[PDB]
Amino acid sequence: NAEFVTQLACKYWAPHIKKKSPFDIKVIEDIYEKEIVKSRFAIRKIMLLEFSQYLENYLWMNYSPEVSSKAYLMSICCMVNEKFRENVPAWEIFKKKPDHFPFFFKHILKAALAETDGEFSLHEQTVLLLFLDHCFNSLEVDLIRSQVQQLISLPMWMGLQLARLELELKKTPKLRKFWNLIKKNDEKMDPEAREQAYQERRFLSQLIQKFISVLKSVPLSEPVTMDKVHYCERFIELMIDLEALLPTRRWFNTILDDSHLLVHCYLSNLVRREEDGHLFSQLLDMLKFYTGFEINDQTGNALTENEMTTIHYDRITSLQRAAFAHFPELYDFALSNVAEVDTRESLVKFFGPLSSNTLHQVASYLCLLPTLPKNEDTTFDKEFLLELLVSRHERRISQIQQLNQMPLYPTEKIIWDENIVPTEYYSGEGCLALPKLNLQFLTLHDYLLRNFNLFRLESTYEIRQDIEDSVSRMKPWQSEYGGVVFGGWARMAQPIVAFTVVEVAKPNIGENWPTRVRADVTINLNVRDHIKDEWEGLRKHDVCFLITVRPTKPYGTKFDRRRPFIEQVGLVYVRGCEIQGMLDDKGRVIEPRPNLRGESRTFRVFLDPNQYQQDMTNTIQNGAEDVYETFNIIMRRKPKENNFKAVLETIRNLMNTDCVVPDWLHDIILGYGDPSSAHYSKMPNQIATLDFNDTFLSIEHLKASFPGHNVKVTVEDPALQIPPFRITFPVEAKTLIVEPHVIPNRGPYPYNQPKRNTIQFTHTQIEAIRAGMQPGLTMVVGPPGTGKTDVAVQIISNIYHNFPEQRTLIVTHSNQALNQLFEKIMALDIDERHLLRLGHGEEELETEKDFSRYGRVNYVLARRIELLEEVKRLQKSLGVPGDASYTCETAGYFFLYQVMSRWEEYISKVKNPDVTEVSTFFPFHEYFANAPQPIFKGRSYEEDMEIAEGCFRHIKKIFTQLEEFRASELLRSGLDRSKYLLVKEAKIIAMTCTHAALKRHDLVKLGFKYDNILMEEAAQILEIETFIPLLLQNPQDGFSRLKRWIMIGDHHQLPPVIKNMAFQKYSNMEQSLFTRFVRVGVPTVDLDAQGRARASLCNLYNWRYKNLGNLPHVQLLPEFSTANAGLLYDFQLINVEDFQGVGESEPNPYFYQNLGEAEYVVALFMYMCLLGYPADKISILTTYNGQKHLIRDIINRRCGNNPLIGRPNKVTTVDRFQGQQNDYILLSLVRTRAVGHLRDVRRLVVAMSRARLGLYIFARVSLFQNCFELTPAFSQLTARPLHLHIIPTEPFPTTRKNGERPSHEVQIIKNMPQMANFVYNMYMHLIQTTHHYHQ
Ligand SMILES: Nc1ncnc2c1ncn2[C@@H]1O[C@H](COP(=O)(O)OP(=O)(O)NP(=O)(O)O)[C@@H](O)[C@H]1O
Ligand SMILES: [Mg+2]
Ligand SMILES: [Mg+2]
Repeated sequence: NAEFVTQLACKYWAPHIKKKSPFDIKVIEDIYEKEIVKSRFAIRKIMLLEFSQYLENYLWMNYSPEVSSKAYLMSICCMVNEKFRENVPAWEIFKKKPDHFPFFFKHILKAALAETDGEFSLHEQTVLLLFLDHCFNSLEVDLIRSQVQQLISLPMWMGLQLARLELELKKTPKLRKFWNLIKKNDEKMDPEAREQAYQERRFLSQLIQKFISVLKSVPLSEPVTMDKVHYCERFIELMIDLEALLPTRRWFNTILDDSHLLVHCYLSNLVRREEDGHLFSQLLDMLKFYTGFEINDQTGNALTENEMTTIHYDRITSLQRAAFAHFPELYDFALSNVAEVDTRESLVKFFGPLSSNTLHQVASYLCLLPTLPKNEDTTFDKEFLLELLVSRHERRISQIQQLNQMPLYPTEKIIWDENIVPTEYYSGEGCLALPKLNLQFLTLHDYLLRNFNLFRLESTYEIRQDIEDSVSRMKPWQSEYGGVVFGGWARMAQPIVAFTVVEVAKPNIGENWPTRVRADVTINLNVRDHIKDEWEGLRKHDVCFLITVRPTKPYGTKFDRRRPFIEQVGLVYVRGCEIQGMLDDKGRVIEPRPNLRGESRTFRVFLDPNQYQQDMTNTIQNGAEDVYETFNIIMRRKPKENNFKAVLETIRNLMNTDCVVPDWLHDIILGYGDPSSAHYSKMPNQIATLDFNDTFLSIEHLKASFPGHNVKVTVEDPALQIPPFRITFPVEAKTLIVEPHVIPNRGPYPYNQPKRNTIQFTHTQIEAIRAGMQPGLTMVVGPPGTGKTDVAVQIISNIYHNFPEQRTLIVTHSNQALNQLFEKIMALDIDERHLLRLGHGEEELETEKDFSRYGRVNYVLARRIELLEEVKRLQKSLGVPGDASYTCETAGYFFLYQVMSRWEEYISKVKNPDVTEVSTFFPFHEYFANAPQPIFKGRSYEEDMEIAEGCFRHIKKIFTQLEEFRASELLRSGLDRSKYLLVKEAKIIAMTCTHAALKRHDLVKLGFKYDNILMEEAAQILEIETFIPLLLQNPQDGFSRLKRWIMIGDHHQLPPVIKNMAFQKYSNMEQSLFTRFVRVGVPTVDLDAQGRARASLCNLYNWRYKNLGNLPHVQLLPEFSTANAGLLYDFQLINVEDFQGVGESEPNPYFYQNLGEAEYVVALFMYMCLLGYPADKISILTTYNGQKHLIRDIINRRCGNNPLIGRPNKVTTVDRFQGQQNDYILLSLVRTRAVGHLRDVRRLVVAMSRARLGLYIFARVSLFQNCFELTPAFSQLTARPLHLHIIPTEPFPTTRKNGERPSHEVQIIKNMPQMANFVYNMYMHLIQTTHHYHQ
């Protein structure tokens, strides 16, 4: 009935249909019963409804109390849930018309609590659970928060057992007055508002009771309906989210404990079902982590180890009090020391023999259960009563100890578990046992652990793929007797020839695992030399996997990749390892690498010590076979895709340090508290006066840079009002005091005057630069081409000059951004000896100078030589004898003894007074003879004195550098020399976030220090990889040394790449820290003037940003108003219908293509080349890799060996063209059936902004027009014709302007075949009339 739902849409609510039939309630009733319910809530049906804008255009705007029904409530929830599943904005229509939302919300609550199997089915109530989960996860929306407040505030405690309430009020006496105040205010309520309030206050506690009864209805072994299982799963998901968010946890945690839900769940039949309850069990483990989480519910602070111990000791103590006073059977227990009774074992020993009635009575004295009336039997099971008391009082290991016992490698028990390692096929219909990233975290441990686990589990997916491919290729077959033979070979995996554990070291004190486990693994490189080289290319810290297969198939049996991998190859074990090094023929671990002989190679590796202990324990205790005698395959990976273990290790070490981040950052990082509290205007150490140096080009530029301020200059003469400028900021209060000042003379060589900034920064860019110079958090949102890089280097330059004792860390996502920063840095007044760039390569040098450790060591060495030669020349100019050359050491002696002495004597004469005596007594005439003469001008004392001063500064700089360079005389190796630059010499240190994550351990060990962090591409960087650069150093006197945090990025462009999008769908793992901070509400500086593309093209994406306009040169330069030759419009959206009955096609699954679009795009590219376009100035983009390869295929098969037709600079996907651009972009959107991942507006914005001068898009226009999120772009694109307007008699280039009517014929191409015809005829006319000649 796809034609049914669509016809309804067209009639009643579809977009781009002028007139619709009026609202009819029966449409909602019919669609819900016959389309949604009858199809068993089929996802495709729900998608069609959601995409057709059912919620926005029919459901909500026609919703009222008078028309509300079951079908109406459910339909709204289905649409909202689907929007979450599709990651599109879910709440906008409610925000638009909020009036009836409170009524709607209250009735969702009623429906959720409705009697099981009653009016609402269990599935329908699961849908409601999920919807409510989304609500609780969305308290940032005022409309939702105002409804949810009453469900989760202190008054909810009226759902507590009366004795437990009193216990809590006694525990926190200050709570009682607030409790009383609530009871008083309740009196002022009318009877219905009171009843509504009480129902809301009891909702969650009553919901728990409903769950418990559903859970109990699950049989132990008999068949169970999946609807019960899924209800229970979604319920625990709700519990976790409520518990993992402080505002929802604060009062509800006590409620959850009072209900004893967790004990019910662990004793339940459902968890005991190994297959059915597996997901439920994993969700349960997550909930347990949070119900026992180490945080104070009221203060929100993390609990110390002492506080934990006290809590545990107080519980035992109160149990012993009750034991002593009321239970003779527990006399011995009550008198015993805590340690002797508080283990699970001891507690079972003491309470296990007791009757059900006695245990119930014990629990009642702890306010855990109601009193058991005299002579009554308890209704609770003994195992419940026992587990209640035992679990509550047993010793717990801390969160840290729990973390420190986790293996860092996935085993075969994890890699194929799709509850925690979902495939890319994950629809989003079921839930996963995964952490979620949103806005807030409980504590730093919570924050770090969520990222740890998400990184861990996501990386495991890629490992699965690598294992399945390489091991399948090896074709493991059975041989005789019962052995394995490999029918194939693999590049990335080899048969193990030998394996031996060679070291099991003793545990550190306390820890129960070996500190180190090592093994030797031998392979036989009976392979192609290319493969032999790659295997010998393994290096220290490279991670490999050790695999055990016991093949199931006879020899020759075909493998099917579609079938379950484990049964296919007989997968038994997977263990990870880390290369220490390859052995040489002297038995030494290789760190002048040798040429080994033969084809056998042995590697010494590290095994995960926690995994080793667990396996050994399993072997010793349970007779399990020794896993480490069974490995027969070893697999290596691509190094660039294989950093997971090192990142996890870094994150775990962080969790084991005190994590000292700035106190003004901690709360914001965790996502709570005032988001603006780290803004410079609110920092207590805000600096009043700043030197802006070369930031402003003139006093006019400065005045224009502060629109809302009154500028007062300390000097009236307009000729003295030139840069550099100091600016003092107040604390009338809109007044800026500007002081012009003079750069100190640097010597008699005018070329040694400093380089200067040439960028006339806008007032907005100035706000960013100003903020970056101040202490605190500075966030800059920089739309495409708004000058992010110029802002960055100006901030860096200003910090460099203002605070010469501070060090700046630069972190980016890509090496391209680093290349751009260093390029612009080179044009500014920054000494290259203070620059350093870290990286793992073997990276192509793209800048004019080399800023790697290697390049910088070399510069220092070469500069030292030149400077020591200057000292020699100085020596001789002074008439000091001595033929020996200087070292940095003797140069230092020379400066103090020969230079400073002469200068001090000189200053004593002329600065303690004629113009003539400035020059007459100047001690360095001969040294500066080579400089432009005369040195002194003889005009005034002040002038010549400063000229003399500058000469001394020149000489002093020589010796300052040599003193810095002495280290290269004390450190011979390039590695030690590079260490000196990193720890001491450099003032600006740059690297990628990737490198920062890998190298944090080494950096901390080196004593790396820095004061300021600047980041670019911030919204492209994963959350945890944004956090790690905050901690590349040790704390200083107990506090973070970090003074500034500047982040520059664009959350309206593409996010960090998540290989497996299931982790985005469920967990929002792609969300950057930058993006989270913007969402949290951290104030941002939004750059508002782009300078790389036409204003006309900018309109296609500037709607997405705050006030994004264009820079003057874009508005005024001819190059932006000159039309594109042979094309009427500078941009067009071109409709492409079917070609030979096909639209989108899929030759391989998910390898989306569109022959009609591809052929049209290539034909246009050919058309342009035949017009004389620079083929290199054209790049071709598409949203799918399948189409990319197809366009390439057609490029080679249609252009081929054509002299008149070049190649486009690139043929690639939009996602691979981030930060890149060309003059002309040809874009293919491919899809005809469904919109696909272009619905992500960020992908849209990137796609709309890759072109400087020309953008031509080929798509099924109708499909994308219907997409609500894409409307602001496509409503602009459809304002122009959807048939390509060509002007084939106008060659490239043209002087025709953008607006003027063309002086040639305009022909309209109405489809691709007509175009492919035209281009063929045009070319056959050009082959006859011309002849070009490349060979
Ligand atoms: N205030 C300004 N006045 C004049 N030109 C500017 C100004 N700000 C930036 N530009 C220039 O405008 C051009 C576009 O900036 P650009 O470097 O490409 O943007 P970006 O934010 O740094 N990176 P991207 O978004 O990928 O293009 C550059 O040549 C800049 O130098
Ligand atoms: Mg809001
Ligand atoms: Mg850039």
